[PDB]
Amino acid sequence: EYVETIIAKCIDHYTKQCVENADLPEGEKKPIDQRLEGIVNKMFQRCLDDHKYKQAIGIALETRRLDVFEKTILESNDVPGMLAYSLKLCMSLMQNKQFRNKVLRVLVKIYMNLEKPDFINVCQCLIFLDDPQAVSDILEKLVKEDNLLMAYQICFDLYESASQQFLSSVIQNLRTVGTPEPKDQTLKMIKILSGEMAIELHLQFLIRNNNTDLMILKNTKDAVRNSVCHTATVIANSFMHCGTTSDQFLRDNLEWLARATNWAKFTATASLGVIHKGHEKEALQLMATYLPKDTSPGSAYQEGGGLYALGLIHANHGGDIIDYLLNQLKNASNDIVRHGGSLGLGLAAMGTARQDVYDLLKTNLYQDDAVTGEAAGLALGLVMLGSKNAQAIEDMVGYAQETQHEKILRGLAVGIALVMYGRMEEADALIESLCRDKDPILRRSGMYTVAMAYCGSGNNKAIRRLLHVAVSDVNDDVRRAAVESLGFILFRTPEQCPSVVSLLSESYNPHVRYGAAMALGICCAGTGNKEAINLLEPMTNDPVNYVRQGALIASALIMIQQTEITCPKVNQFRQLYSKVINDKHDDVMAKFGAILAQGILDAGGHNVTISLQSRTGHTHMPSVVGVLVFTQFWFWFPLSHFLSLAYTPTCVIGLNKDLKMPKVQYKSNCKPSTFAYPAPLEVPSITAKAKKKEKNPARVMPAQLKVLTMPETCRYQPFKPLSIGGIIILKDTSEDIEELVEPVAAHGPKI
Amino acid sequence: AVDTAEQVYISSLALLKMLKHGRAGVPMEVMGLMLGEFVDDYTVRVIDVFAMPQSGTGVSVEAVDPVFQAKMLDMLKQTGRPEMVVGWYHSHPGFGCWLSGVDINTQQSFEALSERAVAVVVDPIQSVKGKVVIDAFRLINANMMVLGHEPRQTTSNLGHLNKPSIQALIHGLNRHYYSITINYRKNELEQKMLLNLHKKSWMEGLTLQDYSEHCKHNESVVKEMLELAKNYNKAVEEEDKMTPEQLAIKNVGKQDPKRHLEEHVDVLMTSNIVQCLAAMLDTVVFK
Amino acid sequence: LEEGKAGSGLRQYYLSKIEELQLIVNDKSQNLRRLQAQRNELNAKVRLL
Amino acid sequence: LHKNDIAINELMKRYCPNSVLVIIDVKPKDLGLPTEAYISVEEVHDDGTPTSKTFEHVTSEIGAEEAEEVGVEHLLRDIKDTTVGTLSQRITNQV
Amino acid sequence: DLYSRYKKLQQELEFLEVQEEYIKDEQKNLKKEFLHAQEEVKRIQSIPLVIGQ
Ligand SMILES: [Zn+2]
Repeated sequence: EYVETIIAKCIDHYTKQCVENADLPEGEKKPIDQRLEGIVNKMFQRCLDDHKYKQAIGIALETRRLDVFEKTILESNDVPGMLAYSLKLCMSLMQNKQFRNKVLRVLVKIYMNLEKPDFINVCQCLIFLDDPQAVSDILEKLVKEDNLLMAYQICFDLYESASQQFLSSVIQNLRTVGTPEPKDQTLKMIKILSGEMAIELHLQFLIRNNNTDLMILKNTKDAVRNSVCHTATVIANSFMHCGTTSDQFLRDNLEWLARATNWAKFTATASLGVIHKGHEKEALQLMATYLPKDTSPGSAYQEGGGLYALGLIHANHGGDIIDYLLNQLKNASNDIVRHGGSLGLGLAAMGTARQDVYDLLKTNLYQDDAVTGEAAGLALGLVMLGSKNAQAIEDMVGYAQETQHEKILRGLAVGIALVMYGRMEEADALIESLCRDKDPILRRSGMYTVAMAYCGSGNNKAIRRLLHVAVSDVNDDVRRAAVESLGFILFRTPEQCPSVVSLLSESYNPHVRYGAAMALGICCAGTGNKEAINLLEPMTNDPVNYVRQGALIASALIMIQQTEITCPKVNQFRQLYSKVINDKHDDVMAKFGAILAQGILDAGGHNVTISLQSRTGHTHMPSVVGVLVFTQFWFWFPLSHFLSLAYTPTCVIGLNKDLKMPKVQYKSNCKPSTFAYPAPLEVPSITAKAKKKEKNPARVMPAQLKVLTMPETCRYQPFKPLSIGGIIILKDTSEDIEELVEPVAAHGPKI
Repeated sequence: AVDTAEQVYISSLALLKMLKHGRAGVPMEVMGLMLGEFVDDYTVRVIDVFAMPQSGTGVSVEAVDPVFQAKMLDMLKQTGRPEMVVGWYHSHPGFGCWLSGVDINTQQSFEALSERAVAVVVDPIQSVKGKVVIDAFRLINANMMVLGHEPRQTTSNLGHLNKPSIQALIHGLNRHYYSITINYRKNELEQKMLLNLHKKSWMEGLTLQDYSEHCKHNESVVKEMLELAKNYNKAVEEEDKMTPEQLAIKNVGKQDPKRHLEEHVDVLMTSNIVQCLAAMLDTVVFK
Repeated sequence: LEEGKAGSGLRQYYLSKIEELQLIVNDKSQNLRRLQAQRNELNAKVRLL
Repeated sequence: LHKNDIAINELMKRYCPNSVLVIIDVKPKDLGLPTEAYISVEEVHDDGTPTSKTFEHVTSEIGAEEAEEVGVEHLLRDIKDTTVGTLSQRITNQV
Repeated sequence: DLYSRYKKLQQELEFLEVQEEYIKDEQKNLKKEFLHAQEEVKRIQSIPLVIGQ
């Protein structure tokens, strides 16, 4: 009793002093006696005799010591399980980034000395540390190892996500290495940073997996109005026809789109830009073929929607036409080249951090206009991702209070909001100082700015002033715009959200109910938690249309990618389907948000979905940007067109060679009828193998990744055991004739 | 053929001028003129608002004197008021805030110069003092009956415009007659000057005068309120003696709408003045 | 050895006591949020008035 | 209070009746009551100084009759009424 | 899993402990709004009125 109490309090006070001295590496270091290290390391080593495979990395991490855990992995079995469990424990302790980067950068030296390197550790580390010194070795060892099949995966996912500016620098870091196997390294380095193969395969299976029904579109044509929902019909048609380039639905008649000279044609052309994407010739040629007679359209919304739609098409592409967008943007036009050209130019130049778009953007916002200043604010926020210019923040906050318009304050608000990324240790005095501003718009700009800055639930202090201003402040602007930061920081755990926002579900004013409805929509998106679904019923019945619209959107963000046999969704399916037939007795905007919510489930024909994070746990920047701008439709409805940037198709990839497509057919341990498609009305116990062939991989639930079983009699088999869904390659084990190569498609709706 | 989403900016100047003009808003028809500056298409700001002399004819185009209007506007141009007129306002007491044929005729005649022609009608006669929510009026084109009525974007603010939801005027006369949203604006000078001015309007001169008045009236006048407060307390306890019988018999359902708790809590709140001011007397006696 | 069953045993029991303190904070949040829903329902009721 | 105020107020003393003078602050930083009514009357001094314009302080109050209370209360939506009880009393007893 | 429940549970300790000052803010502010709206609906009752049956 006495010994276990003195070693218990000795360990508690030991790690207490280790925490009190862990944040101060140098200066005023407290002296530590050697006998304490002896009596702690004695019983500590006694526990480290076999490590019991549970407390080695735990107590090794609690002591915050430098060489305490390097000797633990020496005599230990299942090294990948010890490093995977190690990083799993490190990612769940709410790290402050002060020691996580050191522990990772010191633990990435052990797998290179083994017989073979692993990818889960280098990926799960490179998604967080983002250090250039940790990639210079692995980019040059690819030539020394002379292994082509293993580099395609790491190139696919590192060049896929987890970095934008680190990719913008690593593309020239790898471009410098090599010639200014020489014949193979050239095509390798060229084909790894291409990135168009993903667009080709996604356009391929997504071009041959489409399924449309006449009941939905016929219902939209039956419930269409010429005043409000005209944009909802074309944005729902753009959602359901995204990626498939199906313009034949809009080729039926021209009297349904250009019947009114207003913003409806701009939302229709931008919606067309959401329909087709990833075209270098058919995009500009398709936009120019509409009226190649006089080059003078009476309605400039076609040109503005052509520039904005072009920016939607060339988003994050390496073949940008920005050079032509400067010569085309230089022309003087009325609020269409400035607005649409500024949005398209900023979206196409996102992450470039070029000073040219900064200069022309400043001289474009110097006209004191609110529309081109709002679009210039969005474009500046997009292009300044990671730039963090010195005079830009002070110039924008200095330009904020010296004007009366509000669209300029929201445009510069999102402009200074999206620029803040990775400034956890920097934006403390900025957000804390700008939080007490007299302007409610800038007060919302502090919360939206700190939203993306504290991603990962790494700061539990900002919620004090987030909820403190959500409840204490009397203005409903920061009250309904406050909880979006709460969801953006607490998006990790879907279960903990309804426990703290359930009080905000039925609040005092409908504004906190609407913003809280957006919070439930963004926090539980892509998941299957019923803690909000069981609370959606009280949200959809209220005399206020705000909580009804936000309730239909929040329910539309959860009903996607879900089967009926798992949960009884008949309630929200029936009450949500009764809104378009009950729209005669409802408000004008209630049917707008109703059919707009119905366009979310039918988006892409159940093939494409949305995701807030990647497979390795890292979050996607264009997904968060796309969902926040998607929620910014309250002030400006045409801003919802950025939802296509968050569409992440869930499927598998078994492409072995860049020009050879194999066929992989696995089997699932579940019932095939339970995973089928919910075919609507016409209105004129184990499967043998999966339906994924020629790789057209269909949709897949993240929960289905644990029931997949590869066939033992399959001719081909990858080198890495396929355990979780992602992007991998196939290893040719037979190395013989008859590789079963399939041809390519021909001309049509796509290129 | 183009339309945008306009919003009328309303500061405290026009609001207070409509409050004093509403106090002087006799049943006789009155006239007014609003001023401001046009910065862009879809925004309008009002700064200068004055009143007009009443006449036996009332609201009419003949009552508007062009030499008096141009004279006063010139006297505002020679001073630090470089703003042009943006509209005209009036009051409709009794018969509702709707517009008659004469009002829409003089509005049609007065909208030839300004395309916006902001029209505001204040009616504080029958409006309760709890809310002072006001609504702005607009004129629709007669040739737009074939196309949509109001092709205005940003349909979010219509929920805020649905607060005046009277079931006779809005859709009782919605044909050829719509409205527009209203927002406010306040800088730091109005916030601190008006906030401190209102707090001072509810405070004392030196802020130490009327404290000892209540601190010393606790022994003279408040004693009567304490004895009467105990008289009401006993007046409730005489029934609270009968409560444990019913509460000891039925225990199912509540029939008396009286709570008998929050009233006693309020009595305790009125009784805590002695405790809160005891330390005040301790400070006055101490130093 | 006799540490994971004794040292981590008493440390795990102390963690259960910490779960009891988090049960006091838990049900204090529960009844405080239910009373909060009562006051919000009454203030929302006079808001409906 | 400058010396020229006797000449500025003297015009409205000749043409107009006895004018009241109010001194305020250009910056709303003064915690005290910004309005001070200073009557323009001549008082006899005991020391023998010649009779001159004297500004005697007259008490003032800031109140609204019918509508300005409703307008100010609607524009603020942050200030509180009398609300006798704990907070409205202890705030005064603290500040 | 066995030893990770402590450090993993600490996140729930902070997430549940952070709600204290929050529910303090709600219970201290919603009653101020309760007396605000209470006096707003109370001041509607005015002395001048008509007597019916
Ligand atoms: Zn009349």
